[PDB]
Amino acid sequence: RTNENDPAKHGDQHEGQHYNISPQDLETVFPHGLPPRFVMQVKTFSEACLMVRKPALELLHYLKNTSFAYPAIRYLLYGEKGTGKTLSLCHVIHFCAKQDWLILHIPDAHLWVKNCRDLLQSSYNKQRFDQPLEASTWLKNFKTTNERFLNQIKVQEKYVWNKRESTEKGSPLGEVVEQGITRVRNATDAVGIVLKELKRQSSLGMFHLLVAVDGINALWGRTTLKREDKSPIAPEELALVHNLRKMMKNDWHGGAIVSALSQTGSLFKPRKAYLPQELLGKEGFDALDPFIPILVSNYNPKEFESCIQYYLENNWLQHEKAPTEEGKKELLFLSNANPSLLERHCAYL
Amino acid sequence: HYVDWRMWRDVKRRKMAYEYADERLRINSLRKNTILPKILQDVADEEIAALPRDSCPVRIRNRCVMTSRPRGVKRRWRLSRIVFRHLADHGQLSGIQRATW
Amino acid sequence: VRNPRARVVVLRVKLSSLNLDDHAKKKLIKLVGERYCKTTDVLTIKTDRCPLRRQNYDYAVYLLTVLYHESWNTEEWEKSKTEADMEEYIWENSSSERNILETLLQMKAAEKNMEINKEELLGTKEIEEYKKSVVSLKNEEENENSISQYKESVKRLLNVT
Amino acid sequence: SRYSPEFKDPLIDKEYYRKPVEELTEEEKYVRELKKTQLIKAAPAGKTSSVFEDPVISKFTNMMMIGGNKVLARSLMIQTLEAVKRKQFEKYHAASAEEQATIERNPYTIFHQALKNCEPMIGLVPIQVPVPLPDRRRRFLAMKWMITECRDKKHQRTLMPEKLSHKLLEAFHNQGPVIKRKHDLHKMAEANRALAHYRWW
Amino acid sequence: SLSEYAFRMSRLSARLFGEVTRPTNSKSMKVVKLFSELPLAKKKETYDWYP
Amino acid sequence: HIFLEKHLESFPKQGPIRHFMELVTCGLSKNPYLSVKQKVEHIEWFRNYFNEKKDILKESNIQFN
RNA sequence: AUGAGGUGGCAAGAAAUGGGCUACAUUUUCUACCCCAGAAAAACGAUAGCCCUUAUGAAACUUAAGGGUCGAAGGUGGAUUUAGC
Ligand SMILES: Nc1ncnc2c1ncn2[C@@H]1O[C@H](COP(=O)(O)OP(=O)(O)OP(=O)(O)O)[C@@H](O)[C@H]1O
Ligand SMILES: Nc1nc2c(ncn2[C@@H]2O[C@H](COP(=O)(O)OP(=O)(O)O)[C@@H](O)[C@H]2O)c(=O)[nH]1
Ligand SMILES: [K+]
Ligand SMILES: [Mg+2]
Ligand SMILES: [Mg+2]
Ligand SMILES: [Mg+2]
Ligand SMILES: [Mg+2]
Ligand SMILES: [Mg+2]
Ligand SMILES: [Mg+2]
Repeated sequence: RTNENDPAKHGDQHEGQHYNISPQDLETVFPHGLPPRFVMQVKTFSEACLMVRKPALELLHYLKNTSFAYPAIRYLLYGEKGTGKTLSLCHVIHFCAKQDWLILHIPDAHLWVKNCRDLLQSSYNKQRFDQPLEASTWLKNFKTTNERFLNQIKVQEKYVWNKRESTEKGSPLGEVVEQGITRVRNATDAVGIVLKELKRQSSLGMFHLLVAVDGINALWGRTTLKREDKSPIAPEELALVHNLRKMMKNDWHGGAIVSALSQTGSLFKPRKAYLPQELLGKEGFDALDPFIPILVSNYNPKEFESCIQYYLENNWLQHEKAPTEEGKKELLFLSNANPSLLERHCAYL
Repeated sequence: HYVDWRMWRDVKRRKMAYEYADERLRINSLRKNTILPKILQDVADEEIAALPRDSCPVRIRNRCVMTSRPRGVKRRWRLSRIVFRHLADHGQLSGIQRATW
Repeated sequence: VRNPRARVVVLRVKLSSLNLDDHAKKKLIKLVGERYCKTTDVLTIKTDRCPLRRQNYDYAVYLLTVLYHESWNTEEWEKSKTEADMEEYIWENSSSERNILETLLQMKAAEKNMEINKEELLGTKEIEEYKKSVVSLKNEEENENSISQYKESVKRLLNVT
Repeated sequence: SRYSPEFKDPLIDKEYYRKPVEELTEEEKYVRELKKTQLIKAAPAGKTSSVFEDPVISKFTNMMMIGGNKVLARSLMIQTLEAVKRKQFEKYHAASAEEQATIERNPYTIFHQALKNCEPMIGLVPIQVPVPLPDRRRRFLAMKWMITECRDKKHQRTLMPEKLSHKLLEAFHNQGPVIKRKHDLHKMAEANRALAHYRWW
Repeated sequence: SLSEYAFRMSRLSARLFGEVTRPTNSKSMKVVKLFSELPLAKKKETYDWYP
Repeated sequence: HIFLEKHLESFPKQGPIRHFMELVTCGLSKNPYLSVKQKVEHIEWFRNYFNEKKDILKESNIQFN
């Protein structure tokens, strides 16, 4: 594994080499958004080693060479199912967190467009619907992630939560975050206000802002939610989706936008869809256009060997014949170097 | 000299239906639409009812042409299963053969 | 000797074999619908309406004649073409063009060297490459080959390498 | 069976073929020569030459299968193995250095030892009479007892991977309703001991 | 739903091919098939069933 | 065989009767079995029926002729 | 007329019984996909009941399909018994 655990200093020489993430960093940075299987692996091994891969290295280099004066650049982690797109986004997130950016991290947009039972028409705007449970759940993890930067932000308007309760210009954004977290009915409006304030303050220069959205295609893919009349609800009618589209719009600077495509959890998209237009539809492609796609593919031989060595070091591959080169080749064939399939295979060996 | 009175009745029904099909089609076209006035559709309904009973196509029964069997009649040959089996087994129907697969 | 299936006629013609411009070809394609196979660029008209073979053949020829003449003819409502009404994507006056224009304007505003113009910005070879890549993605086969070109063009335009 | 009786079952074992000619006996040489003239049934889609092929686990998966849902049966088996391994790793880490020596972590070893502990020695057959059990019947009874115990309704809303992993660990430690059932069979056999003479074989 | 361009093009195509031009419901569309097909009785299989 | 609407000279150029006769003519034109004389006979029958029922048409406010 | 024709009419369930279907769920249910996902989970469970619409038909409470409404019985079932190499 790498002796260089710094997210910013590790470079091409560390390709296919591991990279540790301390439990304190995990608690402070990833209350959400880690793949469930990787979370389970972390809990099992008491470690959070991520392999330094070429896509993550390239995206890190782009972010380092960015110029905050220009409007926020949109990068799109892209590729096949279970190739490490989400973990590459997590790597970039950890890098920026250690670089002291405000990380507006959406762990999975797909969760916001299905299964919601608390869906209600938004009081602030009857045209749109609110998702109080999801809003509060995201807000809690967002506060946990970026509490230190939260106090510094000065809100620029007066936001009324009722005819009697409001938050005033010059107040910390922590006030709005706490209001949304506590008063569940106002969580969606709090999330919208937070997105607005972060987007504008990044341009003002108050702080560097990294928007990091997984499953970005959900912002334009059809939703499975229904009205009271059993009628389908378009994605924009959700307040969270509307505000996140506004955030994705590149009409701001002082930050960068990184989105990761994900067929998993997507609605009305075939399994073998991994191209950007195919996953995003034409609407989403034009919305995110222009953007820089970053491909993530199956492990190269060195990455495969490094991952196998990590598993052997942890003794995860308890199978007697797993260490043998025959077992190594069997795993390589069965997973075809796909990290997700290889992890699932090694899960029961 | 049809096989039985039932076959004779079915023949009468087929003749009557062929005779009145055009009139039935015309009158039923008015009823089976949502354009013309409901009063016109109702008068058309009473007229189609007024047409003779045997003219109704639903009253045509597909009986075997050789034994007047009211059921088990293969449409392609218009023969009850018994008569069709007789002829096919004796080999008097082209192509048909005992199936084995 | 009668057989109802004998009255069916099929007229096949390659649209490219006719004297048709782009507009007339597209209008004819949209008028005829699934009767035209794009893979072979073949319009096939099946006539079974008339009782007789000669009648069906003459009707098929008449259908071809009227379709051709009306495709060449242009209707007033044609002007009201929704951007999605086109079988092909046109970069000009497109969301991609608007977005890249606004992005370049914002970039130069941030640079504070606002000595630019829309046509000046969009005439650069970089914009030509970006337009080519966008058209490739929207109209040609989507693949890693096209995605690489799009990525390179967008990188050069955004000034990140 | 579409196979004629002449067809012989396939032998999938790389070592058997890589064995040098010198080590072969005359009987083995004759068998190898004969097999060159015999027809061989197409290898079933179940078993392969993968070093990670465990026939015991494959048979357990087949037994757990319902209505030909082999994919779901395999998924349940792999989930159970993963759960067993994860529980073992958690116990290993939570345990002291001494107990870490004792704490096993190989799910295959755990599964095999659990089924072996659940194998019953003496059965009962109507003739009821205590009787010896052949090895195949012992193994099948162990597997079926495990699967039935996991399928018992007494467990509410708990998923099969978790249920089976818990029962497998209990059996590996010589506890649980499966071992209780084996003990009950042994006790009934002891109680009917006196009737052992009724058996004519 | 459909762009007016597509709507007008479809109606013009219907006019060209002799199809129904005016909008119509499924119930009333039955007349088109009723008059396109022969009546069940008028079919030879139906009225000449018996020799 | 196809352009049968030229026979609908007597019927109103608009209204429920015109729409229904448009449907009937489309069906007859699509019909490949009936002869031209039989199609014209169907149209004539509808004409006669509506002429006979003109009283109901006037009562229902559907202009005829 | 024990023949022929026409109009109209039964066909329900005190009760039992054979077969089949649907279930009693977590190896389940809903959704996406059609097999690397997210939710449900005291809900599961009617193809049953009632109302409406539509298909066919001259005629639909009679038939079928759909929609709405309802969320019922039941919680793997005794002896015994069926089929399967
Ligand atoms: N760079 C990496 N370092 C470590 N593990 C990785 C890496 N990339 C993938 N993995 C492994 O694969 C899984 C992560 O894959 P990930 O969740 O990113 O999939 P994805 O392909 O981006 O998209 P999806 O699976 O949602 O289609 C984990 O099990 C992890 O162990
Ligand atoms: N309740 C409430 N929500 C607000 C307020 N200001 C902003 N928001 C949130 O942000 C949204 C308004 O965003 P804005 O940029 O004004 O544009 P809009 O969404 O098109 O109106 C609202 O729908 C809320 O989600 C406010 O004063 N009260
Ligand atoms: K039963
Ligand atoms: Mg992923
Ligand atoms: Mg009948
Ligand atoms: Mg009598
Ligand atoms: Mg029902
Ligand atoms: Mg009706
Ligand atoms: Mg229910």
